[PDB]
Amino acid sequence: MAVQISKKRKFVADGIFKAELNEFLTRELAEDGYSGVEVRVTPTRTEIIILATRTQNVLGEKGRRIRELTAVVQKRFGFPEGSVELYAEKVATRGLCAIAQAESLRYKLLGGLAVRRACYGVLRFIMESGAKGCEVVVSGKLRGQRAKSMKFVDGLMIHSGDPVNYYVDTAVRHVLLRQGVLGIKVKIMLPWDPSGKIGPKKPLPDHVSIVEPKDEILPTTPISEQK
Amino acid sequence: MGRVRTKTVKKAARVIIEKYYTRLGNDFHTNKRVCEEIAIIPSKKLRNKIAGYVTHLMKRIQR
RNA sequence: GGUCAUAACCAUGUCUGGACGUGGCAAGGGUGGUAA
RNA sequence: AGGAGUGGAGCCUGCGGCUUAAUUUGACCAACACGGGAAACCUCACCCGGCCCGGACACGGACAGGAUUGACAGAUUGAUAGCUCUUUCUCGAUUCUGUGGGUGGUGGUGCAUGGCCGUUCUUAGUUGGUGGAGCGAUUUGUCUGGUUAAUUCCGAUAACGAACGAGACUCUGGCAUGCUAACUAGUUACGCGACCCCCGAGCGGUCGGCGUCCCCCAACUUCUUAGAGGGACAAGUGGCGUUCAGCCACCCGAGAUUGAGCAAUAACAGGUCUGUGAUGCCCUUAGAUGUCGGGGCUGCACGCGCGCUACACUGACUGGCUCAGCGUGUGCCUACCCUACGCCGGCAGGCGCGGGUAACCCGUUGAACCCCAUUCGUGAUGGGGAUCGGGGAUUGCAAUUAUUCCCCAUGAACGAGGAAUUCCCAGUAAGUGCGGGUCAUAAGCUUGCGUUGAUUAAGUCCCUGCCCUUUGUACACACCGCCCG
Repeated sequence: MAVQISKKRKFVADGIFKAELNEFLTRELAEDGYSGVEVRVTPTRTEIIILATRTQNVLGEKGRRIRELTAVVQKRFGFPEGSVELYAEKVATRGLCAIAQAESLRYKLLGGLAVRRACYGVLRFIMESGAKGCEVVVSGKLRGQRAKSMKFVDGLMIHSGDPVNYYVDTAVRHVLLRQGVLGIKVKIMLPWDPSGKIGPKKPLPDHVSIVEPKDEILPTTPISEQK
Repeated sequence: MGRVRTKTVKKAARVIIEKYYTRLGNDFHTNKRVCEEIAIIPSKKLRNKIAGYVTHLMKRIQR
């Protein structure tokens, strides 16, 4: 397959492009409620669906932002014109968007606020929006210069086995301050299981349960119903 | 051997024998296929255990 | 209604270490568009 | 209970000490073949010389016979660095000069921090709600007993109903002549024609055997491949148990347990500022901690750790026979791969051609120990191959302190290991080779893979250590404690 690479190297090269982009965007769209991307090559076109919570701030004035970003990508990876085309998308339900929830906590913190109240505000929101449970940690300095941790926890959580891959999403964010750095971690547990999306599989968190319909009666007595 | 049945098995086993009492044999294979049909079981291996205990209960309940 | 035995020796510690303070609940928004 | 070792010898490699212009640096069960750290240059933090600015931006100054850039030859110099000086053109406002301001740093601080990891801890532990008991710190729930590998269940009960970890789950291994379908996978069947030998019945014909080309619009999918399913439950039987939870033996058959991944609360002043354009503060910044040349990290009276090869005959040596599996490969970074085949050379190697983006080509990966027959003869022997002389090749810009490889010669310790101590229970230990990682050149390392393949146990708390209850305490910096003359 000249001049392209063999099949082993083919998937690796895709991953490198997927990864560079995913950190490139995050350093200039964080405040506009970045939440990821989802790329899809289609015949004679690349689609890069720039998932973000609030499409307002994404658009800018006369679609300016989307135009700047497309011209960059068109040069960096050296594609000729008419290939890359960005599109935006609004994600419904933000309480499952750990990445964006973490970056909301970031700007609330950088706004100048205490840690407990900020964490509480983020907590109830993601719980209210619909979640099994949720957790926030903030480890680093505050009120001294020995480090500490403050854990704020509600609901259910899992930590072991393969279900961890389905039922939680996890984000990590560094946030700066004038004196030292603080580490944020957010872990949120997704609510869907049998009915809805359908997506998540049946196994329950850490006690796998059976759901059993009811009915068992008779009324029989001798009769023939001739048709 | 080792291994004592977990609480998830003994809890749900009781429910399943109670409400479908007249739908159980005293054979493993029949009681297996029944549990698959009258209820969701999230695994196959889990089913093969819960069936076997449902069977073991049904032996004593007739005494 | 019931039956089973013999214990050696074994001391001491350079050390300038621990994040805790006040009940806020609380975004609140939609020009483009098939029609028009 | 045993098996094989380590500790002894030689070598490799890391660490301490010592030396030195410098021998850079982190780390002391939970450091020490560790920093994937096998350093020629490069790396590079170190040492010794030389060059460069890539000091943004701001304000003021300079200034078109001019701000400014570079250089021939000679001297100087490791240097052909216009580096410096002699000599005198070129460039044209980009700069330069002064100040302000920064910028860079493998500089320091892991006791300012994030992130990640190790360990306590691989054992079964952990918490809140409501209610109860106490002036309260707290306690009950989280338990006398049985049972389990398990805070696993049964049961009992001032608690009741829950959560996390445990299992469940995921991956992997052992079981399908059932299903799905195969010129980048095979088989069978002939058709064969061709080769071959009577090789077998027979005669040499014919029939059959041995493989290859030939094979098909042949037949098939047992073998190879990968998807959906099925299968295993203490299910059955007999004992034993409160007859509960379970346990033991046995039938059936592949025995419910093949091995990993993932892994809680709380904690450590554990490791890492030398992965980070993660990061605080401090430091330095043109005579630079940011680049070139040449040297060092390999320097040796000692000490210690991980390993490798040996001390022979259950062997070595020389011929002959015969079996695998996981992978990997140029078209990528700035430039490079895996190699068949032909030829030349004892060998290392050279040279001419060809295939492979890969179930297609290398490669039916015709590997080692093993196996069979010669020779050696209990002898520091031909065991051992350290050390060392001379010569030939390959990589690179360069091989000196010998990069690696080959040829001939040289021929050391070592004769089974003191006091101590490590690891291991079934395709397991041990023997034995191969692939990957690092890689211009190179594994005694590490990570995976097959092949050959035992002994000994089916236990216990004796030692070492860990979990739970009861008890004692002048301990809480927690016995590595405290305290007396």
